[PDB]
Amino acid sequence: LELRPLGSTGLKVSCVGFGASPLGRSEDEAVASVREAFRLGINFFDTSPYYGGTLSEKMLGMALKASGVPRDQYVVSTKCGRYKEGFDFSAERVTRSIDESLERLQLDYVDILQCHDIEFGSLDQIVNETIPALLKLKQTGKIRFIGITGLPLGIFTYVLDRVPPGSVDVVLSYCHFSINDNTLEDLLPYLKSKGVGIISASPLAMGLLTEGGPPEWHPAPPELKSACQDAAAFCQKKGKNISKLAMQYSLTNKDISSVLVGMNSVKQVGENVAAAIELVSAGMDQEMLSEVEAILKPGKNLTWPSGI
Repeated sequence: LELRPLGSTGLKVSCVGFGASPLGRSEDEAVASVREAFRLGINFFDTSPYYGGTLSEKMLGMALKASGVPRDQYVVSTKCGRYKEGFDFSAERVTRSIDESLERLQLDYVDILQCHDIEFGSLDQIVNETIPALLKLKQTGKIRFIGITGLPLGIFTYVLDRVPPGSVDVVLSYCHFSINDNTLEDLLPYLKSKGVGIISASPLAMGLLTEGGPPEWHPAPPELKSACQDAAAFCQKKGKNISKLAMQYSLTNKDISSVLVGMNSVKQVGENVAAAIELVSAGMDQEMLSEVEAILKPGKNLTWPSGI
């Protein structure tokens, strides 16, 4: 499984990343799925205190501890500022938050601590308070690199234009590098000019690019939902899994160091790693990709509101 350099961190992360949110919804299952992740070459695990109301961090912590893998051979990301009780990006809260996370994860440090969904905060507080607090955490050694995450791509230019250079190491984007929406491409030259690492997520656009369709809470507009429904049904009659195609598409730009995918079974781990390996050894079904992109054209790059 291909490892890609993550910005200027000197880390190398697997192009498929283990999104641990589903581990917050048993323990044997969480242990088995993380073990198989390591077996197949995955070395990157992302979580948040928000996921499962802190249960994801606890389950990942236990599964990593049962793995027997040396801690410096993998990379752990968690987040601060977004909780089941809501949002709090204050210096006091994120300083307490890393100690809460480290206890649940049974770790001595996280490689990356990211501000979670900053479009729900004041971006000026993120710049002037939150990120300077994480820089002090970096001096304690409890974290090694600093990230920001959220949906609207403009949060990343807003923050990165205004911090002292080098303050932010990594960016976590989601829903903007899949067949339906690849606008994260626009941001890559900006982020590379700064040496900032790039991680993406939701390669299936939170279930739009699946045969079963999006969940009932999905915020996409009807035009995008209609296009994706038509694409999935096109694949279903051709005997093709639109989700495998979408996952492979998500992996075709090596400037994105890793695409995180939410996983909670050995099967899902194997399926996603097998998509990645197939992409590298056989290439991608170009005819299928072309047809699906034509069908998705009415929904291309449509997004939805997020934050305040």
